[PDB]
Amino acid sequence: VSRDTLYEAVREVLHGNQRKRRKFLETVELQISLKNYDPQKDKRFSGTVRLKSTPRPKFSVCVLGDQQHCDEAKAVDIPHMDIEALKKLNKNKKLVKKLAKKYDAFLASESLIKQIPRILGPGLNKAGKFPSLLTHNENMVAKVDEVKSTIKFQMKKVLCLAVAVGHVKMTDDELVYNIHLAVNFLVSLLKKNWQNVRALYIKSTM
Amino acid sequence: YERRAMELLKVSKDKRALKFIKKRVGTHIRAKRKREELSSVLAAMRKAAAK
RNA sequence: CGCGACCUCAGAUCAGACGUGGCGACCCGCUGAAUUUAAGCAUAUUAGUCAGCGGAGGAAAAGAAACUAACCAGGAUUCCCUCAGUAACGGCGAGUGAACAGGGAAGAGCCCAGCGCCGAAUCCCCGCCCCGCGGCGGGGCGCGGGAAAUGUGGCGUACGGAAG
RNA sequence: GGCGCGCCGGGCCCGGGUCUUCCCGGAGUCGGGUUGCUUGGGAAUGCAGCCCAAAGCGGGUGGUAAACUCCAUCUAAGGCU
RNA sequence: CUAACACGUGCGCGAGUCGGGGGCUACGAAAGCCGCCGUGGCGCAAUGAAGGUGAAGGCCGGCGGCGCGCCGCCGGCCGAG
RNA sequence: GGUGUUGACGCGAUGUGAUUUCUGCCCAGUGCUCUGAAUGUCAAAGUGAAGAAAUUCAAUGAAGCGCGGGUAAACGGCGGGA
RNA sequence: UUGACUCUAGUCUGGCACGGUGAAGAGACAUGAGAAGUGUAGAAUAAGUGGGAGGCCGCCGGUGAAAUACCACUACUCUGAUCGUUUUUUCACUGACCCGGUGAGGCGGGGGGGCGAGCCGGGCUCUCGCUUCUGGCGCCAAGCGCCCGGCCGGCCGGGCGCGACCCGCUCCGGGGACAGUGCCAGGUGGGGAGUUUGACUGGGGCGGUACACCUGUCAAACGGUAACGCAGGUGUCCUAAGGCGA
Ligand SMILES: [Mg+2]
Ligand SMILES: [Mg+2]
Ligand SMILES: [Mg+2]
Ligand SMILES: [Mg+2]
Ligand SMILES: [Mg+2]
Ligand SMILES: [Mg+2]
Ligand SMILES: [Mg+2]
Ligand SMILES: [Mg+2]
Ligand SMILES: [Mg+2]
Ligand SMILES: [Mg+2]
Ligand SMILES: [Mg+2]
Ligand SMILES: [Mg+2]
Ligand SMILES: [Mg+2]
Ligand SMILES: [Mg+2]
Ligand SMILES: [Mg+2]
Ligand SMILES: [Mg+2]
Ligand SMILES: [Mg+2]
Ligand SMILES: [Mg+2]
Ligand SMILES: [Mg+2]
Ligand SMILES: [Mg+2]
Ligand SMILES: [Mg+2]
Ligand SMILES: [Mg+2]
Ligand SMILES: [Mg+2]
Ligand SMILES: [Mg+2]
Ligand SMILES: [Mg+2]
Ligand SMILES: [Mg+2]
Ligand SMILES: [Mg+2]
Ligand SMILES: [Mg+2]
Ligand SMILES: [Mg+2]
Ligand SMILES: [Mg+2]
Ligand SMILES: [Mg+2]
Ligand SMILES: [Mg+2]
Repeated sequence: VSRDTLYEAVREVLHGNQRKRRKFLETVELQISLKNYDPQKDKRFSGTVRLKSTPRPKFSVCVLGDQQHCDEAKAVDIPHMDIEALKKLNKNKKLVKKLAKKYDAFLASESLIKQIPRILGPGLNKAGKFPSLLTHNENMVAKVDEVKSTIKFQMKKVLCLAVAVGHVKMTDDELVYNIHLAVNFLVSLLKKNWQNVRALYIKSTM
Repeated sequence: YERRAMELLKVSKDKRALKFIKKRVGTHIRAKRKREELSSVLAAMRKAAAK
């Protein structure tokens, strides 16, 4: 699709805020409807995007650190998770699925995925929830900020998609850059080009 | 022929629309180009119906 | 009802022109066989040939790439040598069969419509004067007629071009 | 008759470089299907009838049909020499 | 009679050979000449459908490899049955 | 365009050949004609699906063939042994 | 000539184009509205998915699970109905196209005027519009009305309209998007074309194959050797009837 249509759409919603003037956190949302992708066939799409926007940012993180993590994660006010806490809630597994109800996406260090696949990893991957790795750069500054919003374009049997991007008061150019990279990587992750999507629609949470 | 092709694109029978245009136009490249410009025309119709 | 514009379309022994037919060796467009060969014959071959028809010129046609190529790349057309009896076609039988590159003969390039900008700046014809007149032309004068805005002329054409 | 010389009259009162801004193209035609003829041209070299019938970073060519994708090469459907 | 082929014989040159096409200078439309006009033909190389490849070898010195006396690779000698 | 300046007491296509007396049987064959609906068969175009496409597959299915009536003053044919 | 081979004008049939206009019938759809989104565990009738943190004055937790529940518009499926896209069938329309007639002579509406029908002089609906005893004639306007010119109310000569209604978009009729034509496709096609219709042989034809092979003889003690010489055979058959061993 062209560019002036999403420019006019974001302009129309940023002056049509006065339709609601919400009592909640004010944010917009991308939703995708597409035409004939069959659900039972193979080659489904499951792809993470890297996004340096953090468009939603109200987001809650829980990290699971090795050594060299403890007081620095607690000084950036991120909860350190330890082997004693993993066994504390591996003796019964049920409360961390409510931690998938509080928190959305976690973060992990690099060694813990021999301790994890005992029972609780395959027990609690049943939410869309596996904690994300770090690398040997060993930095949490802005690495947690870009490993959040690694957006899962995930295939389902239903012919519909919704993408979590955008709030009302970020800058206009960075938002149209955000949904620029969003829709072009989504078309490139689809099995074919712009014919494969039936509707692009950008309107908001309310 | 292109009105009936835009009817098939509103129904979203893209393979049938492409075979229809490549029978009643000629080569497959010309069929692809005319299919995508009819899809552009139909998107502009949807934007006109929207706002 | 009439008168007046334009548009379509007639009639003139109207004013001025033009075409018709012949020759046809060479040239262009079309039509187009069968003998013959295949040891028969039907596809092929004879053959885009003979016959037929139309149209010219002193030459005609072609001709300045919607090209050849695949290289370190050439550069309109036509003709000669060669490519080559090769690639290819063909009851893959008989038979048919070009081109590119290379060397030479020759050698030349250009113009519109469009896009535009200049007061139609354009053109034809009749009358009068001067000159020239056996290739009807040059100049001036006509509040002389007409064409043309449903587009004439100037600049401009793919090698770019225009204007400031 | 031509090439040379001079006069009268008439026409044109013309160019090149750089920068900036504009502008640019030929349709029942290309092309596809089918049929027939021709061609060395072989999943159709060219020509024609019928039917379909375009596009503009497009279109044609790139000697095996086709799809994807880079390239190379020209600019057809107007005219003179 | 023309063309093509094959073999035999005469002639010139000979791993070359040939200007036939073009050009330059009465018989003579002949003749001569070109060589940075050998383009090209045929010959000097064959085989393969094609991708393609494309016409002697031996000895010496050195560094069972083992239950490359063969020799892999380097320096010398003899060298084309 | 002829029949046609015509219209079934006409035009066109056949056989047999005045008169009198008759004109027997056969529709199995080959023809001709009638009907389009059991199973058939069936071209191009159109339709649908698969495939990246050329392409492949499937369904639908005109006439004619088949199948079924009629017809011998249509071509023709019209037994044998005890 | 035909039941030969290969085709052919002609003819039958189908498709496409010329090829349009409406109204109904069957749909297939798009679209607007409407309602089920009942496994179990779960205050439960959880279709799926992602955002989501307080209106109005359920819920953010927690409870169970594969999976939540304010609010927003997302796309899926199923069932009734409105509307506009196309296919199909029937009935119509005419304007392309075809046919006939004529010296293209009164067409279609309306206005006017007579005859009947029934209502209280009236209208509505309908009908007619002037020719039939006779082998005659029939045109080039009488009459009316209004203007006008020449000469002296009189004379002579003119013009216009009713008479002979008005207005219109095909001359009237008759067919009709089918006959028909153009191009493909199948069928039929001695009406017509082109050609073919083997060989051996005690002439040729009919017969036979001596036409490709095999055995014995011929065949004269190597081999070879003929006729339509002689007596015969073959165009196959076998998972063993091949190969070993006993
Ligand atoms: Mg005259
Ligand atoms: Mg002449
Ligand atoms: Mg012969
Ligand atoms: Mg002969
Ligand atoms: Mg003969
Ligand atoms: Mg020929
Ligand atoms: Mg001739
Ligand atoms: Mg002459
Ligand atoms: Mg010429
Ligand atoms: Mg010319
Ligand atoms: Mg050339
Ligand atoms: Mg040669
Ligand atoms: Mg030939
Ligand atoms: Mg050449
Ligand atoms: Mg002009
Ligand atoms: Mg050019
Ligand atoms: Mg011909
Ligand atoms: Mg020809
Ligand atoms: Mg030929
Ligand atoms: Mg190729
Ligand atoms: Mg390619
Ligand atoms: Mg051009
Ligand atoms: Mg040209
Ligand atoms: Mg010799
Ligand atoms: Mg008879
Ligand atoms: Mg019968
Ligand atoms: Mg036959
Ligand atoms: Mg016949
Ligand atoms: Mg015959
Ligand atoms: Mg004989
Ligand atoms: Mg013996
Ligand atoms: Mg003997």
